[PDB]
Amino acid sequence: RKTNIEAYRDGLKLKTEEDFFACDRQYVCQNYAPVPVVISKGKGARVWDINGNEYYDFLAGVSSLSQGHCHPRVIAALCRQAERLTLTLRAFGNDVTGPACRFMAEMFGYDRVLLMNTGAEAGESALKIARKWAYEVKEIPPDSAKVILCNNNYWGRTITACSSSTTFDCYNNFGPFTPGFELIDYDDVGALEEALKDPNVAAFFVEPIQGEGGVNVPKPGYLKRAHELCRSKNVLLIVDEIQTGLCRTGRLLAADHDEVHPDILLLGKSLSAGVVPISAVMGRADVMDVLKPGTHGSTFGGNPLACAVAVEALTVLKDEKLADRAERLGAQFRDCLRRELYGKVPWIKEIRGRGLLNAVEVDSDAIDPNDVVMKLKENGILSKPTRGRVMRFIPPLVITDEEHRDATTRIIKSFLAVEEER
Amino acid sequence: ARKTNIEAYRDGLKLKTEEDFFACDRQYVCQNYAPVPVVISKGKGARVWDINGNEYYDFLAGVSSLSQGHCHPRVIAALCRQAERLTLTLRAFGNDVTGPACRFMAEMFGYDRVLLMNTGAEAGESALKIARKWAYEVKEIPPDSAKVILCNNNYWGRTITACSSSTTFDCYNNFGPFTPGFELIDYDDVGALEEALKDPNVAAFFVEPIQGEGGVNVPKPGYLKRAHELCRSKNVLLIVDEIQTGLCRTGRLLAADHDEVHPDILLLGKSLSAGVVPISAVMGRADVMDVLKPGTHGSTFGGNPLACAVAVEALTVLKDEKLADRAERLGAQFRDCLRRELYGKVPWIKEIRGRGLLNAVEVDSDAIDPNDVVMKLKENGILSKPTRGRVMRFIPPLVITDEEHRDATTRIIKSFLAVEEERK
Ligand SMILES: C=C(CCC(=O)O)/N=C/c1c(COP(=O)(O)O)cnc(C)c1O
Ligand SMILES: C=C(CCC(=O)O)/N=C/c1c(COP(=O)(O)O)cnc(C)c1O
Repeated sequence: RKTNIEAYRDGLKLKTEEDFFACDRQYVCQNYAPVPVVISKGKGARVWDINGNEYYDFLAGVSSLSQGHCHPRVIAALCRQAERLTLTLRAFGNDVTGPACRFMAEMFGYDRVLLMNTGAEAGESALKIARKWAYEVKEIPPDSAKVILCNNNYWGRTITACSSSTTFDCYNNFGPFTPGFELIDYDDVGALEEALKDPNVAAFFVEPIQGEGGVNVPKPGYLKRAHELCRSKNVLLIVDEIQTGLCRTGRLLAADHDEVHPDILLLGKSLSAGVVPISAVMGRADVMDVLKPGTHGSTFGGNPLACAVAVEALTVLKDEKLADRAERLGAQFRDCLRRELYGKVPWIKEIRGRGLLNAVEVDSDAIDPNDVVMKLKENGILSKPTRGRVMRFIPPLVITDEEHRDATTRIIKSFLAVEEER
Repeated sequence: ARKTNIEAYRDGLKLKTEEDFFACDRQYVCQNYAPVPVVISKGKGARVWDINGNEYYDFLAGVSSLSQGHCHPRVIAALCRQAERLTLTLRAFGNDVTGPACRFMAEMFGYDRVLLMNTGAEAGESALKIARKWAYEVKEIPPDSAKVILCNNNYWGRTITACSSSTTFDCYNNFGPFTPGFELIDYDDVGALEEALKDPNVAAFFVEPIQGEGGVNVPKPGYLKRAHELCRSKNVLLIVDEIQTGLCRTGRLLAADHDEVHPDILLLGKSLSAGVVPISAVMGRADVMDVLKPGTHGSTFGGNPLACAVAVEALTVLKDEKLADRAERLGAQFRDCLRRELYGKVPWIKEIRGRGLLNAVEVDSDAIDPNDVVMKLKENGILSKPTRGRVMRFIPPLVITDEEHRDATTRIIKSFLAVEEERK
């Protein structure tokens, strides 16, 4: 029995990928670049296009699909809960939202969980919490709160996010901007210490590995050292684990690699296994409780459907031991790429990452990075770079041993064929 | 039926009573909402049930997110069917749903370009970005000088930039420093608008056809019609927020249709998904929308195929079930009856107001405790949540049947009269 999208789409008589591309240019706000594929279905680490070609998905929603496409447990949890109750608002109680927050609070070790919808909203929320806490508990002067963040950060596309970006296309022509941000180099403890001299600082807002910035892995101890500096000044450490969290780097949180318990933790993306948007902000009671009744809200935040989904998605990460999976396969991946590609392929600048969050930065003055992207696709690997030159390898963590060996060999083959063609 | 996971995790916690749940929420959930009166376990259509099997009519409906009713079978079927196939690709890859869904909405609402985001706040943020970038690039106003006019008591969400353009104390207090670039004028005041529009740095006027969270404030006839002519006169964009008013709630497809206004930029949300998953939209002509070039905006989940499949079903339900006609007809009956039976008899009613099935009864909180009205309503089978303490809201699913609406209207009228009896 055809649902409305199916019947409608049928009537458009779209046969080729080009037919779909034309439909984007005509009707879809054109804020994303052209795409090389029209995906129709996904299962685990694999997707298929409209012509039945199979690929490994090496983007995975930039770590939103860690549990794989269409994970049966998560889809069942979705459909069962959807037959019962999807939305009450937080104006009314329900039998799911609190149990879901207790589940998360225990899993991550926080007193209070705020559920929002997108990663941007989690960042907005955290900044609001840190500002209000700074005014109310730190007693900094009215409208003086500052938040330190890093160059090449990414946390979203709200105006306030654009206001704290150093990426030209993120901010250009979108001002005037929200004040109150101090930008410093990533991976630079000395710069953080200098900025922490300002007593009106509320928080330092950081990624454990910069995501959209290029899979920038900081030096050993960066985050550990930053937390001590912040504690010294009674400044909150807000750690954005939207992309790095949830087993992706080989630990439950990327912050775990430094034994850092964030003062405020952000999650999103794979919190729902890519099924529906749900994000979370977690913290100790004497920070989070500054959000009194009426001072924050969201129509869909903490809706029971997304809660049911998230509990199942997080349980899958545990049950399937996906952190161990990510540690093991990712160390193998980087070891194979280094052995077969360094030396042999001179236009590779770096192979880096943790767990299954991996990147290969190329030198865009020695090669066209897009040739690498297209060659990957020809070998069945779908992959989207960041900043042009940073190739990304972010597969679902459920990828099997056999599938990962196959994908690894396809990836190596692609880089070597580009070098041969150069 | 076999237990669900979440039923067994929760059954593991031994939560039996509504108070066990209230405690759980107090301990683990960020405490940014008021205490709740009820623990809902199931919804179907206009009805919800608490964990004790008590039935109520849902007269909040997600503040008009559940116009198609709780658990609409078509919408749930479309969700589950698409979810078995594909949920997310990002807009970094193509898929076989997002484009067709945007074409579907483009044709339904009469726009060149559709931008899909996730929440109403994100739709507002996106619209403000589009308008500013358009002002800089097309009107060539000076850098960082773009202004946006909004109205006192507006509500568009909870981002910092939304807090920065709010006149509601709890929405902004201690969340600054604030995003600049806003001019706040009285709602429902064409003269104030005309004056604000003299400033050539204005990019847009951003307005609700009926203020939602501000208290179901219905403007005077022709307000929006007059406001658009003023903005066009000045090449200023009219951004109309229909996240709460749109989608049949006021008796027309868009509340702007009461004034025959086609917004320069339209925002939808809430019932765009029948309350099933968060999806919002921003729609506009090509020469405005196309300022958002590749890399200049984005969203992980915006336009995901699951949400698109749900939205197309949700929008089709509105048409097939003639829910605008139903809202028009039942709404008019609701306001007629409440006025006939309550005005005069109940001196602490200030006003009964609305359009379609977006209705409010503002009470005098110096003369009555408005929470007594909320509790009495609940005792009589009606779940409602006020805005601004004193503004009672009646916002049922538009699928409420003729008999259900009769029964509910009776229970509502009964509750106001019982509160007045008790005052006496
Ligand atoms: C991959 C993305 C964006 C994808 C896209 O916009 O196509 N990352 C989003 C992100 C965000 C924003 O999340 P969103 O609003 O996209 O849910 C926050 N924090 C971190 C560390 C992030 O990496
Ligand atoms: C009912 C609400 C908020 C409910 C809540 O936060 O509990 N309205 C949200 C809203 C919004 C924000 O939508 P949200 O971010 O909550 O999806 C935008 N525009 C209008 C006219 C709106 O009424």
